[PDB]
Amino acid sequence: ALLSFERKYRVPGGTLVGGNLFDFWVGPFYVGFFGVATFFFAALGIILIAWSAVLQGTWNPQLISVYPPALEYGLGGAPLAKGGLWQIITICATGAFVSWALREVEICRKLGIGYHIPFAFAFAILAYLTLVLFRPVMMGAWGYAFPYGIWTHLDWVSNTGYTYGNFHYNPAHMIAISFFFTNALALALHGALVLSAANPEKGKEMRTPDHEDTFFRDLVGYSIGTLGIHRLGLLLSLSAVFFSALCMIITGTIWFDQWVDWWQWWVKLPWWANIPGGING
Amino acid sequence: AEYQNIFSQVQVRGPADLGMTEDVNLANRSGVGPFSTLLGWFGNAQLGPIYLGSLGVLSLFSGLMWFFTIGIWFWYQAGWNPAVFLRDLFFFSLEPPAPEYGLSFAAPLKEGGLWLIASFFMFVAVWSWWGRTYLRAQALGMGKHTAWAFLSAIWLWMVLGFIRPILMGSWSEAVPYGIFSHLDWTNNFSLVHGNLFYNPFHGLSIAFLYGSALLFAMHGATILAVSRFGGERELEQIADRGTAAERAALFWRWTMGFNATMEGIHRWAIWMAVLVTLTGGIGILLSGTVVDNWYVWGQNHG
Amino acid sequence: DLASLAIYSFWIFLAGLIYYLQTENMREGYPLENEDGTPAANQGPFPLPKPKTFILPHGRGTLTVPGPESEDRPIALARTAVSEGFPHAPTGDPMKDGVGPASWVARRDLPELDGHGHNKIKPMKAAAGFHVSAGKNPIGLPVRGCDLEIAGKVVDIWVDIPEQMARFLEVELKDGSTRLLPMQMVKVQSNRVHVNALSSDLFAGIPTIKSPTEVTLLEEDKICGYVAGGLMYAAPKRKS
Ligand code: BCL
Ligand code: BCL
Ligand code: BCL
Ligand code: BCL
Ligand SMILES: CC[C@H]1c2cc3[nH]c4c(c3C)C(=O)[C@H](C(=O)OC)c4c3nc(cc4[nH]c(cc(n2)[C@@H]1C)c(C(C)=O)c4C)[C@@H](C)[C@@H]3CCC(=O)OC/C=C(\C)CCC[C@H](C)CCC[C@H](C)CCCC(C)C
Ligand SMILES: CC[C@H]1c2cc3[nH]c4c(c3C)C(=O)[C@H](C(=O)OC)c4c3nc(cc4[nH]c(cc(n2)[C@@H]1C)c(C(C)=O)c4C)[C@@H](C)[C@@H]3CCC(=O)OC/C=C(\C)CCC[C@H](C)CCC[C@H](C)CCCC(C)C
Ligand SMILES: COC(C)(C)C/C=C/C(C)=C/C=C/C(C)=C/C=C/C(C)=C/C=C\C=C(C)\C=C\C=C(/C)CC/C=C(\C)CCC=C(C)C
Ligand SMILES: CCCCCCCCCCCC[N+](C)(C)[O-]
Ligand SMILES: CCCCCCCCCCCC[N+](C)(C)[O-]
Ligand SMILES: CCCCCCCCCCCC[N+](C)(C)[O-]
Ligand SMILES: CCCCCCCCCCCC[N+](C)(C)[O-]
Ligand SMILES: [Fe+3]
Repeated sequence: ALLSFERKYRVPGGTLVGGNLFDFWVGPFYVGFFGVATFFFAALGIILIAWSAVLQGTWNPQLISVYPPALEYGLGGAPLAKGGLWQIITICATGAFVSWALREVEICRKLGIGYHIPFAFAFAILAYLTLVLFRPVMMGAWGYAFPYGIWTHLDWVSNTGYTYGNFHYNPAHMIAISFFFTNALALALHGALVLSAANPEKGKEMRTPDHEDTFFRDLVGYSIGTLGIHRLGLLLSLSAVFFSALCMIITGTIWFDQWVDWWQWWVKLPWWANIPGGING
Repeated sequence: AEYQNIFSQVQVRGPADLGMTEDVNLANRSGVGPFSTLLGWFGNAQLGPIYLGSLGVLSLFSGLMWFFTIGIWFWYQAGWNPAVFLRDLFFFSLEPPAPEYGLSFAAPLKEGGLWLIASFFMFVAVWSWWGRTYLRAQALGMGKHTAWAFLSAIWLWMVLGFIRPILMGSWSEAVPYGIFSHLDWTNNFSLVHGNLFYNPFHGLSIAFLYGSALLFAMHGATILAVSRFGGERELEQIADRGTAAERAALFWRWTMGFNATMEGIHRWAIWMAVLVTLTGGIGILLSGTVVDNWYVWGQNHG
Repeated sequence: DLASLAIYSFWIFLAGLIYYLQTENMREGYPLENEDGTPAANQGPFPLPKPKTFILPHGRGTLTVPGPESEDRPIALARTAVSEGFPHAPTGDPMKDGVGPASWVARRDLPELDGHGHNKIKPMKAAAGFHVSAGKNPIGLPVRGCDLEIAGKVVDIWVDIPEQMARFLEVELKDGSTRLLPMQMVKVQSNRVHVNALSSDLFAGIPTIKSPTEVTLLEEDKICGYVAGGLMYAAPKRKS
């Protein structure tokens, strides 16, 4: 049940709540109060979802979907059959994600590391909450949230998108994308570099972080370095998600027309607005 | 408060690092360029040297040749007026030849020829850049991972512009050179193909792209969390595991019940990313060639 | 048809890739063990990969993983329960004993070397033409612990030559001897360096280095471990 170097770290302490009560593992998993919290919220989330399936008629996870309350409900509560379960499951979901994060913080404390991980996760949780809590509330109804089902959530995406034309024109959505693509470029390169040094040509000796800078400088004129690249991946990722949140929190709220049209501010600026020729003259 | 190691507090500079020399022809490295205090808060402050060479000179010349072919066409679309040029910069587009010209080069400079010229240039630019990715590694005696992984990105690019238009018997299936036009091409491609959300490869691509963000968020954060035990120093933690590698492995196994090595996290990393464009280019290449409607295909899968 | 053959091929490919990735990530820490160091019964469904061997640069030998796992060091902890899965209480001072968040590993007692086989890390005085280029130069600043008491004075920055980077602050104590403190665990301020992990009285306890112009990987581990463990193990002394 333990990695060969593990026991020296399995010492008491680091917990935020209930002191020694839940300070222990089950197999490889640390528990803690937040272990108990996430399990409770998770189980109740899944039982509500399982019960929701029965009301729908399927047990096929490719067909099961839980829809928010219809928009007439506004921000009120709904009947379980028609948005209630979702409303409760969302509370169990948020419960389980946030308990998972504070559990990670407890893991951090015991291990004496920085809290960067739970911090990072908090951004994912914030993107989730934007879609199901902040935007729906600013919009006056839970109906605007996405439904919990494998394909039906993709529907909500396509539908939500094409409410505003080609969503490509949302400018925050362009920033987010660029960060997602850039992150993935950076992930490929970073993996491949370290691997290319740890796994040199047959018979040769492992290279060195000097080789890693040398290679990249040779190649593009700059090397960010090994602290840098991990600051970078973290930043690209969190930015990608920061801007995903941003590009939906404004959609439906401050902007609700066709996004292509937002770009008219630019084309119509009075110093070139009426000049003939080009695509807009 | 407690320092997080997202920015450096103190910067330190020595003599310019001109770098290692293994089989590298030094006659072709530039000199070091300026140092940047700004960059030094985050990564390295040194710029250069770059290794120009024949493939460097080759790629860069074509790169620019491609970029000016499009920009000349834009300037022309602006009727030579720089007001209009700034103004409509994303509405301009260098569009491939019409369907009627198939895979020929029969068509005027305007109306397709300029697109082809610019594409040819892009082709030599990228492939030569690719070879430079391999050769630079070999010179230092390092692995060809960067080249194998860059190839996966090349795949998707090749598929969109070259393999798929060839397999559909026409260049007009290829992507135009414009900021807004190429987004329109994207949206139109999905509409004309039954909605790509129904392409299983397209969804796989998304899981890897979302997963790339998840993973690099995870990894970077983890390495910053264990930077107080020398974590960034990953190649020495491979050669000689330290408590940084152990604390990291155990954060994750106590969190989700399994973990990685300081070497193997980078195999997860390179693969997660590389499978974005891999699966992605399959999905595109199959579209209009084998499957005309992803919805339809989904219904039976035949 | 071709497309549905392609998707079926892929899920098979991906199962093999996950298999490969998980065995690759089993070249450290396996086999799994019980709390008394013996081989555990269930090891999971993945086997151990065939060994691979890194050739280390500077005559510094080879690493074959997997291989004989062994802490090569005493571990001062006792069980607190009659069954698995519970915490193991330090038997002495966990800071001194090097357990818990004060843990260190028995790395090679030699300094990490650079690409030319020169010591990668040096005090700035031995580091040819290296100077602070931006930020507050900490050299000369008094060091405060979390008990808001001064533990010493900064006397130098220990730098990474290849990566041009401050790695440690070397610190002179009331008795003239010095210690390294990791840069990552200090706050450089206009008029002071502040260290929350540790209280003034715990600075003497920081593990020393055998030689004044190099640090070994074993010593780095002992130092970083120690000062990190103070976040848990000084706590009653910390105050604000
Ligand atoms: C994948 C399916 C579509 C597609 C869908 C989308 C969508 C959707 C979006 C983009 C976006 C971008 N796309 Mg596109 N994109 C495709 C293929 C390409 C190719 C190519 C040669 O195959 C290129 C060069 C680009 C280029 C770009 C950039 C303009 C922009 C940010 C990319 C990025 O982060 O790069 C990674 C980071 C790097 C540092 C690499 C270099 C980045 C620069 C900017 C490259 C392009 C600059 C170009 C040569 C010159 C621009 C003109 C001047 C500004 C005047 N795309 C295919 C055809 N692309 C985003 C955008 O903001 O559009 C307006 C966006 O929202
Ligand atoms: C027709 C559709 C429209 C469109 C409409 C929309 C809409 C609508 C949305 C996006 C959003 C996004 N789009 Mg757009 N988009 C289009 C075309 C594109 C293209 C493209 C190539 O053309 C790209 C690259 C993108 C890119 C993106 C991303 C920037 C962003 C999604 C990531 C995200 O939010 O993560 C954030 C991550 C999360 C929310 C994950 C949360 C994870 C939680 C915290 C943990 C879960 C635990 C869970 C229970 C699992 C348990 C595991 C157990 C072990 C089992 N779009 C087209 C034109 N797009 C979305 C966005 O920005 O949302 C904020 C959004 O809402
Ligand atoms: C981000 C913007 C949109 C959105 C747009 C899209 C688009 C577009 C696509 C997906 C796709 C997926 N999305 Mg989605 N998706 C959104 C929000 C979510 C949330 C959430 C709680 O916020 C979850 C859990 C998911 C989950 C999923 C997966 C079922 C599938 C592959 C994703 C993946 O690997 O991601 C990255 C994460 C990992 C690699 C780690 C593991 C994640 C696992 C697989 C999550 C499984 C969840 C499970 C099936 C359902 C809950 C289980 C409970 C215990 C009951 N999405 C928001 C609303 N999503 C793709 C698909 O291919 O088919 C539907 C796809 O094309
Ligand atoms: C309305 C639009 C359609 C749609 C249409 C398409 C189409 C069409 C395509 C994608 C593709 C992708 N889409 Mg989709 N997509 C939609 C909805 C989504 C949503 C969402 C939230 O709804 C998401 C998250 C995505 C996500 C994705 C990605 C997983 C995938 C692109 C991977 C990548 O990195 O490409 C970017 C990477 C590259 C383009 C490779 C570039 C490498 C080259 C060699 C480098 C060029 C350098 C050049 C010389 C310039 C030099 C610059 C200077 C040096 C700086 N789509 C909707 C349903 N999508 C692509 C794919 O693979 O689909 C299966 C694709 O073709
Ligand atoms: C901020 C940048 C990126 C990021 C970071 C990130 N994610 C993280 C972390 C971090 C740093 C963790 O530490 C944590 C982890 O353990 O990772 C392995 C996590 C995590 N990210 C996860 C998934 C995930 N992350 C995503 C995204 C991202 N995560 C970003 C791209 C996505 C996307 C893109 O869609 C997904 C699907 C999990 C693997 C893990 C968190 C596990 C967790 O929260 O467990 C507690 C809850 C349960 C075990 C299940 C209970 C669920 C509910 C009660 C019921 C189900 C409701 C749900 C809404 C239904 C979903 C239906 C869908 C089909 C729509
Ligand atoms: C696995 C998929 C991911 C991936 C991986 C990947 N990409 C890679 C690699 C890898 C492993 C490389 O090794 C290679 C590289 O060099 O990285 C640094 C590369 C690369 N990925 C690149 C871009 C790129 N990657 C993308 C995507 C992705 N790459 C995926 C997410 C995208 C997207 C999303 O569109 C882009 C745009 C390039 C930076 C680089 C390959 C460079 C190349 O082939 O260049 C040809 C050279 C030229 C064209 C010369 C420059 C031309 C410029 C247009 C001129 C400069 C413009 C300037 C604004 C004007 C100057 C005026 C003058 C008068 C001075
Ligand atoms: C002159 O003006 C100044 C100085 C101001 C410069 C300004 C220039 C400007 C404004 C440049 C603008 C450039 C833009 C907007 C570029 C954007 C391009 C985009 C978004 C491209 C996106 C995707 C391209 C793809 C997918 C192309 C793939 C191409 C191939 C795989 C190559 C295909 C090759 C072919 C068809 C040729 C084969 C023929 C032979 C004979 C081998
Ligand atoms: C609300 C979404 C429902 C969650 C269902 C969880 C079970 C996941 C099984 C996915 C496998 C699909 N299938 C049936 C083809 O094997
Ligand atoms: C190397 C990383 C492995 C992670 C793979 C994640 C699997 C996600 C499944 C996506 C579902 C695809 N789809 C739409 C065809 O069903
Ligand atoms: C990629 C889709 C799969 C979703 C992840 C669900 C299971 C992963 C967790 C396995 C950990 C179990 N254990 C005992 C090995 O720790
Ligand atoms: C694609 C997400 C990752 C899922 C694949 C990993 C499965 C769990 C690994 C089990 C090995 C852990 N253990 C405890 C047996 O050593
Ligand atoms: Fe790394």
